[PDB]
Amino acid sequence: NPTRVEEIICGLIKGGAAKLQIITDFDMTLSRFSYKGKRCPTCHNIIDNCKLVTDECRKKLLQLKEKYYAIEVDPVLTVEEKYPYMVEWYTKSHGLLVQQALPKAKLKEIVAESDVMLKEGYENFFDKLQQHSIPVFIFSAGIGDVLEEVIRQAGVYHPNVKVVSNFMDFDETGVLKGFKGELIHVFNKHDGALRNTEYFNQLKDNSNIILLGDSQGDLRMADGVANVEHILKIGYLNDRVDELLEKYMDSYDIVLVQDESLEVANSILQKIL
Ligand code: BEF
Ligand SMILES: [Mg+2]
Repeated sequence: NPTRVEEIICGLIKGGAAKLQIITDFDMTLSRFSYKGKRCPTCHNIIDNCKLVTDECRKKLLQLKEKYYAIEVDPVLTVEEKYPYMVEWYTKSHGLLVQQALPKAKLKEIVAESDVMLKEGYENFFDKLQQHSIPVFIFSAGIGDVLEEVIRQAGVYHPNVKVVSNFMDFDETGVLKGFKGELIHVFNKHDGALRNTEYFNQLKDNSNIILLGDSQGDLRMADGVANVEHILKIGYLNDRVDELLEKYMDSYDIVLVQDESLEVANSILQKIL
């Protein structure tokens, strides 16, 4: 546990900004799980709960949620048995969203009036990384158009930041018809990582990596990195804590239980940069 974590961080310190890159999840990793006693929304929830979606549709999304979430957290099932149900889940949700006919124009309003919140310390996080031109690869199974507007309106969509997620596909009217590329969901981030080899091949020298996640599946996000000399994995354990603590402890290097800040990441960066 602790000696190894320190030997990784020392590796990171020695390499400095010159060798560093960040790979990180968005939902519940950069954004908060809860705030002042209320649950906070995922990207998908921002759209689910906004003015441009009817109640009957919001009912149907909740019916899906409790059908498929129950299957997702099901302990008995191996992750490959769950894999099709997850694929089925994301398709129907987007299917329901596509029928609502979301205007691209409205997205900035929806995010503006949402309950979304980035973790405490995010300004320091993004600004320090921008200052030293550290590449940031945000890799999310949410909605790209939503995510982008959150960090844009927060003032931290700097030029070093790359976003890979499920992006919306609009018609000639600017009305949503579907989603682009191949679906990114909770269990298949290994595939997306290898698909972005073009990006990582340009950062061969950046052999020091910090990976921030909140699910088990986020552990695969560095499978496309060209050269790995040192990698540190910081994991936010926000929910299902008693069930998953042992397991997170055995796979992430630093486990932060119900921690709504980035101050551990920030403190480590202060040392490296
Ligand atoms: F954005 Be991650 F997929 F939660
Ligand atoms: Mg997440």
